[PDB]
Amino acid sequence: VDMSNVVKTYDLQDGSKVHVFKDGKMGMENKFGKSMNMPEGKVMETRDGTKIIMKGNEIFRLDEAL
Amino acid sequence: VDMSNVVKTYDLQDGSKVHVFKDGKMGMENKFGKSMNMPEGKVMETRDGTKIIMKGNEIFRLDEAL
Repeated sequence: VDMSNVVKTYDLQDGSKVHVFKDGKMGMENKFGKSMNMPEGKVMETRDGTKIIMKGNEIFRLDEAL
Repeated sequence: VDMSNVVKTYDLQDGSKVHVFKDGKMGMENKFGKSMNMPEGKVMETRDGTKIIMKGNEIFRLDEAL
C-alpha cells in the first residue's frame, strides 16, 4: 500500500492488513502485500486481540464498553 | 426487559432496544417492549448516531478511530 495517506491499519491474525485512507477509502492487502477485495460482513480477528467487520464501506469493531 | 442486570442498552432509531446483561447475555425488544430475536449481521442504526452489528453473540460498533 501507499502509507502516505493511511490513517489507520488493522493488522489481522492471518497476516493480511486493512488500511483506511484519509479520504475514507479503504484497502486490504494479503500476507504478501497484494491488493485484495475486503470481505463484507465477515468478522476478521486482529493481531492485537479485537475483531472487526466491514459493512457498507464502514468498519465496525467489537464494542469495548462490553 | 429486567434492567437489574443490564449493563448496556443500545437505543435504536426504529424504536427497538438492544440490552446486554452482566453475564454477557444479550436481549432485544421492539418499539413496544416485546422480546424479539436480534438480527445477526444486520447493521442497526442507533438513536445517538452510531451503528452496531451483532455477529456470533458479539456486538460490533462503528470504529470511532475512523
